[PDB]
Amino acid sequence: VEGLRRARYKFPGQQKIILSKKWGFTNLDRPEYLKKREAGEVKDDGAFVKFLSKKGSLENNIREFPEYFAA
Amino acid sequence: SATYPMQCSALRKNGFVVIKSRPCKIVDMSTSKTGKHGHAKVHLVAIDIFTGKKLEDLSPSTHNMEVPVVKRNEYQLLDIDDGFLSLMNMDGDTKDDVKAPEGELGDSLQTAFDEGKDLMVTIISAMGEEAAISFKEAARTD
Amino acid sequence: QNPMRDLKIEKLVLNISVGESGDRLTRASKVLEQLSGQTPVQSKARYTVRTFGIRRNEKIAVHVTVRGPKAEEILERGLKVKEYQLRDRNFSATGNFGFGIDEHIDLGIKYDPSIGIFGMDFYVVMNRPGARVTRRKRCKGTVGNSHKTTKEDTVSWFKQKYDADVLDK
Amino acid sequence: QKDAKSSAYSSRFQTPFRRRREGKTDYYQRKRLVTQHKAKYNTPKYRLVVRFTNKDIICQIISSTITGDVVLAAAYSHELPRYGITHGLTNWAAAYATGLLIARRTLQKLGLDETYKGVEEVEGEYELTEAVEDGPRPFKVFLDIGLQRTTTGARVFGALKGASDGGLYVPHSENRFPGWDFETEEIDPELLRSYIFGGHVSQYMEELADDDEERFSELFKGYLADDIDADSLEDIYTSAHEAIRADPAFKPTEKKFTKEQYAAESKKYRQTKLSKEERAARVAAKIAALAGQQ
Amino acid sequence: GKSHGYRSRTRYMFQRDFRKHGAVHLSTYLKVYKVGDIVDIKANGSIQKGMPHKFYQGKTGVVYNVTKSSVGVIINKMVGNRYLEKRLNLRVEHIKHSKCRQEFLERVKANAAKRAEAKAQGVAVQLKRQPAQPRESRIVSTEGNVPQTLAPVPYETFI
RNA sequence: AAGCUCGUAUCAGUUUUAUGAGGUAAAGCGAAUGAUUAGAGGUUCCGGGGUCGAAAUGACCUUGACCUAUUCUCAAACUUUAAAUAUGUAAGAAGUCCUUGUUACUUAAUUGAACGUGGACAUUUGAAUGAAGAGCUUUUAGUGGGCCAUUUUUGGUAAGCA
RNA sequence: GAGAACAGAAAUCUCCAGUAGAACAAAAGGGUAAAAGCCCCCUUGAUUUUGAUUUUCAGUGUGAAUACAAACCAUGAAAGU
RNA sequence: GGUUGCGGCCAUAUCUACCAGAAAGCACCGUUUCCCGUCCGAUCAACUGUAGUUAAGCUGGUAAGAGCCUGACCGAGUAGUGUAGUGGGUGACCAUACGCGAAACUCAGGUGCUGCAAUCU
RNA sequence: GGGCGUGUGGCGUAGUCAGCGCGCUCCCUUGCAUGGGAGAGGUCUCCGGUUCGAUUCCGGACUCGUCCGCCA
Repeated sequence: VEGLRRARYKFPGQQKIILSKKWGFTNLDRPEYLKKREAGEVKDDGAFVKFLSKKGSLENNIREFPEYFAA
Repeated sequence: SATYPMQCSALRKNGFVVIKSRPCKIVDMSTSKTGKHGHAKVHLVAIDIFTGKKLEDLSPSTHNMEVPVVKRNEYQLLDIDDGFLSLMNMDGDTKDDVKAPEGELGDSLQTAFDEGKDLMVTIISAMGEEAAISFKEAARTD
Repeated sequence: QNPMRDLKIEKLVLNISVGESGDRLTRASKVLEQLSGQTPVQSKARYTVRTFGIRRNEKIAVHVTVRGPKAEEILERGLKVKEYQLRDRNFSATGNFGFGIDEHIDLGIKYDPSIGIFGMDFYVVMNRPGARVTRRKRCKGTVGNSHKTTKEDTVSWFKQKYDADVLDK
Repeated sequence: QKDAKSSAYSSRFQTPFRRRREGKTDYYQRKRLVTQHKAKYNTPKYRLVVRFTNKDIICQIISSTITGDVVLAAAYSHELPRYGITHGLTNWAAAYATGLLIARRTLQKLGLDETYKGVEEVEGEYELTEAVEDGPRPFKVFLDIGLQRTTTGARVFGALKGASDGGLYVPHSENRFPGWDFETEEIDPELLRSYIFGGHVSQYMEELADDDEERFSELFKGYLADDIDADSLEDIYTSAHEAIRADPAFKPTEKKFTKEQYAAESKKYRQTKLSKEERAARVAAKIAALAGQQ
Repeated sequence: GKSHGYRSRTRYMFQRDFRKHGAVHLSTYLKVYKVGDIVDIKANGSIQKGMPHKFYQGKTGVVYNVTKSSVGVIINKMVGNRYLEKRLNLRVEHIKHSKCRQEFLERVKANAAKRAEAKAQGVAVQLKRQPAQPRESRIVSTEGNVPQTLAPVPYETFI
């Protein structure tokens, strides 16, 4: 917050510092991401994370994401 | 048409103009304002291609000057007799109408044909009169 | 299973690239004509390349296409020139295979001092019966996956027929 | 891995028409055929559609509506046993006989048959069905050869010749008939007459039966089974022609069954679609199978 | 300089559409136009002959002449302070029948049918259309539909 | 300005209903074109740098390309989609239906095309609102430097700027 | 992409994938896949006679274009163009 | 209901990978004297329907398939926008009043229908 | 500040969508005079695009040499 507040002086106009309700750089909420990552339906990438969907071919959905189907 | 108009400012160096009904090739162009308010005048110094004389004319820049069509064409010698070259075109056409050059070009061409080189002749057409300007030798296809 | 899955030689195409038009081209065309029993077709150059010295459209190569038992006979002569040994790289993913040979003396034409010496490229195109589906004008279709020729089938056929062995490389 | 198409490709792809995808219709040719001079307002344009499959020749007379094409009359080559032709149901003379049959059938069902009798005594000359004065014009029809190659000697033109001698007014020139000399631009009538009466197959029958008999047993086996020799096919073509000019009335077959009787067996044999609930049960069983730790 | 050609500013207007390029279907050639028909004008970019000008795109007119492959249509064009009569020769790929006219003819024939059947009784036919009248009295019940109280929601960031 | 032919209509800077047409605002880029940030997994007969290697179409790291699944941000001269406001036509009597006359056009054909004869349907005659009269013609004046405001918008740092 | 002597990054041949990512004289934008593209065959409709219409517009001219009529031709099996 | 010929709308029809196909019809298939066309009877032309085969084409089915189509009070009455005020704000811009109203997203469902003629256990 | 021209082996340059001559270095031949043949030598100022291909066609950039920048 202090780093963004120091950075705000270099900008014209008005800026706000808002603490987001999301987990990191994703778009789910904190308890939504927690209840998603307790199951195996997330899998990490280089910095981001890939998610499971109920669509698609079951063979690809099982070679990826094995722990969720390990039920 | 044989000749087409152009503007003086549109003209530039190493281009052909008609001065006193002669095909001429420009060596010098200079523009100077007539009066402070007025338009500049173009002073043109050119050389006749056939005769080599120096001809100059000054005109308004907006004025239109006459410009010839000059075609340079490439031929092979067959014979030099009586001051008339005999040439041979691609696809086998032959002309004998060209008169031989009369200067040091003609002397060098005569000596080269006497000692037996295969000579490549450039002849130019402009405003219905015909002449030879330069000759080379064929480096390949001997 | 296997009623009409039997592989056969669709065609043998013989290609000679002399690279420049004229007397050679005619001599190579004569060699191809006497070998095939058919008049050959010369092929124009698509683009001008200086390094090769070619320009556009001077009929720089000559080739012929032979089909049937005569093509099989010339392929027998080419394989006995090659001593029935071919590289694994010679075969392709589609199942077609080719090899290149030097001189027709090994083919046994014998030598004329005028005609010179020209090597050849042999290419064999393999198909199953039912290949007319792609070629015919009406109701043109694509061949099914199981019925397609492949590299493993063509090397198995080349091991079984002509009693030849393929090189590992 | 190699033969893979992206979702972007499959989304931006535009399919052609269904008949073009099947490869059965040339729409460039179809537009030039079926369109009408708009000052002839609802006047139908009629196509003699001639198609050659293996073992059949199909001739139809077809006009075009927006809801689909409409057939006046059809004549197939497999009903030629009714007129006495049993073998060679796709030869050039069979195409001639099918064209003659569809011509006589259309003029009978239009009532234009007592006039425009066509070429009764055939000789192989090139002429068209000209209009008789103070009466109706002859029936005008145009070919639809489809994707078939135009070629001097092709049997679509035999179907044309049969329909033209049957009394239809079909526009054509003579330079695609067999016997057309290219250098001397004229038609040879006796070779065309030989082809109408089957000369090209009977001459082959003689010139192969005299030397190679195993071929004469392999093909033309039905000719020996029905004792048809080389010279009699001319008069059975003549008798077939006069049987067509007697009655083209087209009695259909008795079908041996009913539509629902065929439909019961074919509905039993056809495979059905899988519903949503059993698809869900199938995928739940698959999840319990492979992803259920075996 | 400026540029006002015959097909200036016609880029998106004479594009074909998404995924229906190619040749045109045969219904446009099988449709029949008579003199006095009312037609809409929409140009087909695939056909370059008999094209309308960009002004008449989306215009509706009346057929006055039928030729071999085209149709003569009459449009009213506002020029200055009055309308002028414009005659256009357009190939039939660039026109189709107006559906409002056939809807009105269906109303005419159903209206004549109503008048003909009700003429046998004289029951005050009332054949004119009427617009949306104000809705009349009704009684809404709460059996299984007790009202649910709603309130404004407080403010949140939602990012 | 002079009127003329008529007497409530072959009207309307309006709405409704029905039916068209459009490519702006918005939106989109794990959709085409183009721009663009970051890692991840792969490809080396198929890269470049180092280190180990006798060397090796050798090895190990690193860095570049290409592919695969993602990720961040954009477009006056990009786009699958796509408004609002404006915009074309129709809402009958010059209409609809029935019957049959003409023709040198057209059809295989009284088939069709166009214009017709005779007959039937009238004040809810075909949505709303208003009509202040509706339609038509001749002749001629002055004018042909404009400017301002809200909204959209171009050039410009901007302007009581263009 | 996968192959074939010389032959390799680029010479010619063969197969597969390929909605156009090519080409269509030129600027750009549209349009085009048994084609409007590439190759081949035949030709001169790039002809005659005057009208009508669209754009710019005063509904003048000029330029360009559209659909017909009356001939005479080209091409194709033909519809047609 | 299957199949063929000609179609209409032109992916609910396309694409990828498998599986199945009784009968009939298509198809592959056999042949080069004749018409015809090729470097090559491979395509095209002609002949036989004979020597054979459903292997392929074709049709149908399968896939928490890709795509495409339909619907939703799913997002969202959101973005945008017509009209109004001597409304707010230094401004940038923003609220309200009377109206119109998206797209992406999410979820659910579907995966050719049909005209004319012929023919089929 | 704006406009025009300019770069090719050492030099002169020419040019179709890199050539000679004179230089350089060798070899050979024959004076009075010589001449010939070989080579080494050029990213066509540079970078892109176009085009089968660009010295050539176009765009951008660099260098150098010019010509204007006036009335109040």
